[PDB]
Amino acid sequence: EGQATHTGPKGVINDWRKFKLESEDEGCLRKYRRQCMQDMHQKLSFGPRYGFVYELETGEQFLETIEKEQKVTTIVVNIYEDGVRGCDALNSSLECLAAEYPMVKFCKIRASNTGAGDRFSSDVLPTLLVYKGGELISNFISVAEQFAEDFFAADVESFLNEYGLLPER
Amino acid sequence: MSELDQLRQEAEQLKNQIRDARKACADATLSQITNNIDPVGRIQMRTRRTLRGHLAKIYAMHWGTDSRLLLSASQDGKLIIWDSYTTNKVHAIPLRSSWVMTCAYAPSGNYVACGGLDNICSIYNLKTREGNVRVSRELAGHTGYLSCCRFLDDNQIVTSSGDTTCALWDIETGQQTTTFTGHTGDVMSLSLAPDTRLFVSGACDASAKLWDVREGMCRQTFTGHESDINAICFFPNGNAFATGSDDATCRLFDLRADQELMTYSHDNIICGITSVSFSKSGRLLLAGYDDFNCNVWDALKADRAGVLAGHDNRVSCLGVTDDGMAVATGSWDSFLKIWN
Amino acid sequence: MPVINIEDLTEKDKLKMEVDQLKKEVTLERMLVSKCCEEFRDYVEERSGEDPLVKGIPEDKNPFKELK
Ligand SMILES: [Gd]
Ligand SMILES: [Gd]
Ligand SMILES: [Gd]
Ligand SMILES: [Gd]
Ligand SMILES: [Gd]
Ligand SMILES: [Gd]
Repeated sequence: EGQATHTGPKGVINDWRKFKLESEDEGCLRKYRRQCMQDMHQKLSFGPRYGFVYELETGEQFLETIEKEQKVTTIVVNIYEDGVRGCDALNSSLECLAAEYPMVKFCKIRASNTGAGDRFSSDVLPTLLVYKGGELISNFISVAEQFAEDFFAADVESFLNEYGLLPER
Repeated sequence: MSELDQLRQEAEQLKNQIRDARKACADATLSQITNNIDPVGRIQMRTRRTLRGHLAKIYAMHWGTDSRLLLSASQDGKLIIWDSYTTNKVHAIPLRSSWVMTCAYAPSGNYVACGGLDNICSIYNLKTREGNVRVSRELAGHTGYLSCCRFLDDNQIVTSSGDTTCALWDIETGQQTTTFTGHTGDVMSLSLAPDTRLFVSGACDASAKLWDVREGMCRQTFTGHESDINAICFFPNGNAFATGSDDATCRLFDLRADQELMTYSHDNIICGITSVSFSKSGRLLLAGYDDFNCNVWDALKADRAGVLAGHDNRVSCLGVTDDGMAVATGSWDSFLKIWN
Repeated sequence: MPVINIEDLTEKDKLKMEVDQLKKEVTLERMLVSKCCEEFRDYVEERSGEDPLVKGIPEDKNPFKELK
């Protein structure tokens, strides 16, 4: 990247330039405006590699999935423990979400299997961690609290979307 | 015959002297003194409002002093005054160019300006109601594009330009009252000190200049970046300011020290910074990168405190309210968002 | 008497002005970064506790509360 070319003045300058390379190379203005936005979804829309919530059984596995993943893929990891309220509902929601956002990798793991026992008490469970490009993008302790007792996939989605964590349109 | 090559050397030796004067007070970095300060909690802001109305990429926006109304300039050649609380549109102003680089909101709310590749700074009176045809004043003069502008009040506005200059105009007469020359490169941005007696500017010569408005000349020239400075913002107490540049680093400059107190960067970050803004207390430094991502920095500890907009590559510009209650983001997909 | 100035000067006219400014800047008395940092840390730490974007806003005291 180095020199900027998409935002701020630099952005206007380069947008104006790329504009000319197209009209001769008001009506041409509007077409360009649509083409820029269009030109972006396509690059941000990647292949639907998944569709299911995968279970991680050990800490090594957790570390391996975020590490070896393509830097463009968003990874939603769910840390839970059976019996603990909210977990089941959240897991149900994730199964439906994973199926709607195939380009987003969804995972789940028992707090016990993490390799960090006490660190994850039922008090902070379920905890929802979200990675992307190898770095942690969000960390939601007691996620279940962000919704009403009875919550479904569409609620978890609205929620993730308002933190800008889900792709496509 | 006269001479220049030698005159090119007195400049470097002098710069050389200033470097030493600075290096003489550089006993410690800010992070050193803040090493015991508790890091802030993970900053995670959420979308509260979505402003729908623009039909193209959003280039720049600016909050009104009431922390409720806000203006947005878009590639759709429109200027929109919104009411962030209700997401309702208050004004909509047709522009002549789609290439708007900046837009400003007078602290009084009576006016609003904008400009871009038209080398002109257009001013609109919102009270006389020039929404449809009228354009109060067109400030002509710069021989380069208009990068940024900020009102000092209703009859005074400062502009930065690609022509290497910055100008202080008298809205009424429409004349370029003062001319701030000195940069050797395109001026990309400017920031008014809170008291409006001083203002700072970033340019493509890799320097930031402190200017005296009332006196019309450069007080100091800051350096450190090896690349273009694309954004600059004054710190809340007026004694420092931040810069974002193509070298993928943010820098905190203190005015009294005449040098950088700290730098913000990470190895995973490789894009230029084209946007910077402080939180109300100044504890947070928000940075917009050319890859449409936004990072939230802990001004004190120099570590990422968070990510704004979850790295969805949808942030083209941003701004924080005077009351420090919310942040606004512009996007290439035509939507603006408010975050708490 | 504000100063108006056109940019059709010569390279030398700019270089001149450059060394002049540089000299003024050299005569500038600076403060120890240490003293500056102490004041920066001080200003921010005592105010970050009231910073809305740092601590978070109680839902009732939030102007952008879930619209109803
Ligand atoms: Gd859905
Ligand atoms: Gd929050
Ligand atoms: Gd909402
Ligand atoms: Gd440069
Ligand atoms: Gd204190
Ligand atoms: Gd104090």
